[PDB]
Amino acid sequence: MARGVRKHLKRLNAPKHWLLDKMGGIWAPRPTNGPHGLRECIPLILILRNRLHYANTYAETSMILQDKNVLIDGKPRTDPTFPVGFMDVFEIPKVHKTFRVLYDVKGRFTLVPIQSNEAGFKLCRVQKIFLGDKGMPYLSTHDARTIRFPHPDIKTNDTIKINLKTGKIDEWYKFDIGKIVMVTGGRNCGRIGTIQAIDKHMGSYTMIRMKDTEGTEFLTRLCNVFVIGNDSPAVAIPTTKGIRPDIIKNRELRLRSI
Amino acid sequence: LSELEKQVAGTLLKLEDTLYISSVKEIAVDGDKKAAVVYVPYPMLQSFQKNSEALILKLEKNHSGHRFIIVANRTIMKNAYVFTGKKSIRRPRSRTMTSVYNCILDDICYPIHVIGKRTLYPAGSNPRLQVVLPKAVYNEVSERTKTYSAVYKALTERDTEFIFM
Amino acid sequence: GRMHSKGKGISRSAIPYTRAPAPWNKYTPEDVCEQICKLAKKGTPPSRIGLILRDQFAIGQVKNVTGSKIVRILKAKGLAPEIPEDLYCMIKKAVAIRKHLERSRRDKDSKFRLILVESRIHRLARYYRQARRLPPTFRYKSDQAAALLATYA
Amino acid sequence: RRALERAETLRKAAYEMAENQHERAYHKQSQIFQGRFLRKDNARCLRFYKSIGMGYHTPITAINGTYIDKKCPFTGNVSIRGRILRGVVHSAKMQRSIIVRRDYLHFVQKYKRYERRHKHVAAHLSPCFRVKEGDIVTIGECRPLSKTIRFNVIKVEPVSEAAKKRFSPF
Amino acid sequence: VRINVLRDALKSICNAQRIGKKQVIVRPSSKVIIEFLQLMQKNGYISDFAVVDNHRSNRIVVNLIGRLNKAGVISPRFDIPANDIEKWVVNLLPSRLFGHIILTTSQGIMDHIEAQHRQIGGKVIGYFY
RNA sequence: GCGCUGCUGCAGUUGAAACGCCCGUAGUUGGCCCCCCGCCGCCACGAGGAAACGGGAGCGCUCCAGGCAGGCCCGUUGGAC
Ligand SMILES: [Mg+2]
Ligand SMILES: [Mg+2]
Ligand SMILES: [Mg+2]
Ligand SMILES: [Mg+2]
Repeated sequence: MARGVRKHLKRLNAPKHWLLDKMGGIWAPRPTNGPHGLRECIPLILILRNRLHYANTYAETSMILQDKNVLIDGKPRTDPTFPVGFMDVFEIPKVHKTFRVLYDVKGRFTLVPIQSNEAGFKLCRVQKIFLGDKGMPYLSTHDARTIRFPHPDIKTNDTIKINLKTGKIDEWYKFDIGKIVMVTGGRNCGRIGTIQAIDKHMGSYTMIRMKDTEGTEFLTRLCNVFVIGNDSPAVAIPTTKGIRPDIIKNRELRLRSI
Repeated sequence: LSELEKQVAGTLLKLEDTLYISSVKEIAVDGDKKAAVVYVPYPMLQSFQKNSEALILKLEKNHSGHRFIIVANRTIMKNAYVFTGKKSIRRPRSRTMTSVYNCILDDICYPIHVIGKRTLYPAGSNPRLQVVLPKAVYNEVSERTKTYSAVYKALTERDTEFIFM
Repeated sequence: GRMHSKGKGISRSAIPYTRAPAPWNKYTPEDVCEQICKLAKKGTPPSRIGLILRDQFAIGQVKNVTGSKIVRILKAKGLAPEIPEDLYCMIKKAVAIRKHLERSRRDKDSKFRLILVESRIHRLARYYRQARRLPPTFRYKSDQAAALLATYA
Repeated sequence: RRALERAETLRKAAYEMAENQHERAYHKQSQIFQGRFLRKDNARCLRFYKSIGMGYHTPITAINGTYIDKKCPFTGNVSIRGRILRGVVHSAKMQRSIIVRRDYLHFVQKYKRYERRHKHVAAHLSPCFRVKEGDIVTIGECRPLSKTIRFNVIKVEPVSEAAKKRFSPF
Repeated sequence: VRINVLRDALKSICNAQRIGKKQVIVRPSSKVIIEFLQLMQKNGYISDFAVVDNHRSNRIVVNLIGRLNKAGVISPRFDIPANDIEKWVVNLLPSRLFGHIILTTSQGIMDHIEAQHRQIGGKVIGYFY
């Protein structure tokens, strides 16, 4: 029974969707606390070193971050272990590359290059409405951001559009049947579909049923259902519109690419 | 609520020289002859069955064209227990489907009592039930076997057939 | 004879297939019901009542005439005994054996038979206590069996 | 007039209690502010009760009763949360507590057969409920009330005495 | 005491068929017996049969044709997962080409071939070939 | 190996092994019958939940034990399940 909090992370005990190599080393980076937690995030160095290949070692990534060449929602971050999460903005001005962090059909993080018209905001999921000091209403989001004095019409599990420049709401999407959603956890991560039923069980989890555009149907709990607009997506999405292929189709694709 | 009803009512008014009948049902038969079923409400069945044969023969002779049969009207329920949400409600056995069909079969040929029953399961043909009747009656009822089978098939989908033993 | 023996006899009665009354039957359900009243008033067990009806009045099955069994009719008339007849006869036999034994304390076969009868009594009494045919307080004690036998009769 | 009779009955229970000098302390409902009993009019509520939710209804005995129990789920200060279970009563000898019998099945893969097993669960029984041995009860989970008690009775379904003890998984 | 009626019926059937008889009488009829016999008839093993009503555990008469080779039951009705049937087929049947295994499912009494077709499981009743 | 620990799958007249007999609680096992309601078991599917190991798609570390790579015009190359 450890006397205090943990600071290390063994490579084998790291999350699977990070795709770390077994023999790369004994250790893995331990993300620091921030907007996203350990199991729904990814350290900055992994993106800067094992994905874009701009750096070959820890020291290069540290130097780059100190030089303040990377922006995360308009605020330069110098922490090599800063956690990056879903619906983030990842812009590198010195190479005119701007990406949005999303989930692929396989259930992994991806960078979707975006335009300037939609790179000044982000979508947030509201999880809690509480009264703070002096009875002032508040709200919290999945990225650990608190807003004061919100519109009464906003309820839990809704989606919020906040401008990055200032940090103010402009519009919100209600949680209802017939609204396009994206799955952010479980066996169905990265899929896109439309809500068709909402079944609530007293004292336990609420289940959400959605249908894929092709006609497929799948189930998931409400804790990882993310509205990304009405009917049509508000933001850009990867090339494939959240359609998971079968093993046979994936094998055909692999053989074609070989 | 039809035409045969007035004729049967007229006959009933002639016969005596306090009863009432629920309805009338007419079943077709392979031959031009047809069959008519008179629905006697359950409590008065035993009242009608004292002189069933005489009533049937007088009705047949007064009006021809089809034979007359008397059967009671019994309801059927479809749940052994009924869950009201609090207590429990149990279906009496008399309202079961199996009992009702047997009672119907007994009533169709009330004067003669069934001596046996057997259901055959041929290799390919649909199973059929054959009943066994006393040897004494024989030809006394041999002219109503086809109509009896037709009516039993009509009221209940179970097909049947007749023999003597 | 199987529960407390080794015999394998098969003596029983086979009732007819038809449930209808005899053609020569000239009795209604009321007339028979009054006959049970007189027999019951005189203090007769249902089995003997059925014997008498079958022999004297030529009624093979009461059910085929009245549509109900004898004890059901008695209960409808509020004349059925509190203690079922079979258990009462068992207790009578046990009391007789106990009297004969207390007369003489060297017969061991009588003790054997007493053991068997008491076991049967306990089994039947338990079965009747379940199904709510007897008071929950009902209990059989050998010492005071004669007294209750006298009262419960 | 019906409310007036209730208030008088509740008021007497408070004043006859003060005449039970044998008791070491005066037992009261924490929510109600003593002093309302000095009001002649029925302009204030004298008894406190709540609804535990989950579709269960509050017994009339609790609403119209004259008993004090800080561990009761209806008139006390505890909350139901977690697992709801069922069982039969095994013993009712303590002051306000019972022992509940639960039955389940355990499968053995080697022999491809089952075993019958049982566990004992202790619970708190509020005075609003009357229970004998063999009845079926529904228990809800609460915070630790004692060394062995983490459940509270919520519903009682009477069973006839003299009935046969039978293996009844629930 | 009498417990498994189906076992008694099958033993009587095999005993009669051994000495080249033509008709057998089984005493306590039941629905399961009737479905078993229906399946046997459908696969062509025992021709036809009849049920005689006596108001007390009806009897039944069957006609044989000297094709049945062995019939039996599994007393403690174990559960068969939908993917655990081939082991039982190997253990019980002479070959994988002929022979039948009877299962009771939520969809009714059916041959193991049909259950494999629908990819479901259930409880085992018997077998014949 | 060993069906010489036997659930699948041993033996109990003579080789080792049926209590001298009966009653009997706990325990185990209990004929047939109502087509559709409630509950328990059961079957199927699904959600949720670490990897490594094991299975398994693809890749010529010269082969192999292995590892997650490589050439170019790369599924957004891939590391599926
Ligand atoms: Mg015995
Ligand atoms: Mg015998
Ligand atoms: Mg020797
Ligand atoms: Mg020996």
